[PDB]
Amino acid sequence: MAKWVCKICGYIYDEDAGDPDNGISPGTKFEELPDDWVCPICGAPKSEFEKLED
Ligand SMILES: [Fe+2]
Repeated sequence: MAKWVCKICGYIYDEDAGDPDNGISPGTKFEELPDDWVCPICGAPKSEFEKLED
């Protein structure tokens, strides 16, 4: 699946990894993250992520 970078801090939201410590199972697409999910490192909103693809 896809990876996304937090443009603030460099955390990678890896869709294959999810974010289970914060309620997100492995395999959850970025679009499906709740609107108020934030970067688990720096707290940035979803708007601050960029998908790592051309
Ligand atoms: Fe971040």
